[PDB]
Amino acid sequence: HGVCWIYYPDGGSLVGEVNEDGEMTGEKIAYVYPDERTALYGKFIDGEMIEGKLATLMSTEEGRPHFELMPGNSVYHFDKSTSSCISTNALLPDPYESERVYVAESLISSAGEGLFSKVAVGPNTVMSFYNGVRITHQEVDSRDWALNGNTLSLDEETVIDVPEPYNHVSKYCASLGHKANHSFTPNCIFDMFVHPRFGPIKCIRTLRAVEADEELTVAYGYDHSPPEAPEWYQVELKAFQATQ
Amino acid sequence: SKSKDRK
Ligand SMILES: Nc1ncnc2c1ncn2[C@@H]1O[C@H](CSCC[C@H](N)C(=O)O)[C@@H](O)[C@H]1O
Repeated sequence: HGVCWIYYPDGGSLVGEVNEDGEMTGEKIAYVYPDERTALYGKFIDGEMIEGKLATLMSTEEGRPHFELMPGNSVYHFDKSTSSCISTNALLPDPYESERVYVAESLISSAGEGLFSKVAVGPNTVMSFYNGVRITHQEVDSRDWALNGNTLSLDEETVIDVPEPYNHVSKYCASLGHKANHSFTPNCIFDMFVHPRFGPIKCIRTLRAVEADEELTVAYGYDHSPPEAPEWYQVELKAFQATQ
Repeated sequence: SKSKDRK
């Protein structure tokens, strides 16, 4: 008759009545995003999202979340990428990310597209998800930089990549973290994130307050003394080192 | 490594 909340370090949570074994299994389980408001509500088995419908957390009463389902039929499921498949629904956006960021021309000279805040947010705010296919450090490190524009180290065994042609929003928009440009004076950082659709990935989180329509940037963090990096970054490392 | 954000 009791409800349980299980938080991840990133601030997302699973919430619901657990079954006889303390498992998040049932028809009224929810994943709640770190805004404590956007939710995916429905059928879960041992914490894995089978059918999550988009909802808004309207209140909690005695610890129990009360949701309203959003109109339409936006449904989501656990859909972890593989080495060759980025997503079963490449064009289905993440509903939390879609309210926080958009892609447009970067303000950085010659940098192509960039990622921008849709609204004003405070520090420590998760803005965007960096999902991609999962490949090895060996494959990535043993191939040319021209193929490594979007590679992100996840851990000691896995690199996340958004390979062509999925680097174009018309082909892939389920997540947008690969659209954030680099800065040596960034307003965001990469952080671990456990996503109900993508699984274990990284996210982009603000390290300070950001304004509406501000470009989001992250330090790519290439090794400066192995520099092991693409030319544009090396040219920029020089400039940045000068300003110091 | 030829990827972002390695430890
Ligand atoms: N500070 C910077 N200066 C110049 N180019 C940058 C940059 N940060 C990122 N880029 C560009 O962005 C690529 C990484 S992916 C970032 C999004 C990309 N601008 C796009 O339009 O899809 C790099 O290969 C480089 O081309």
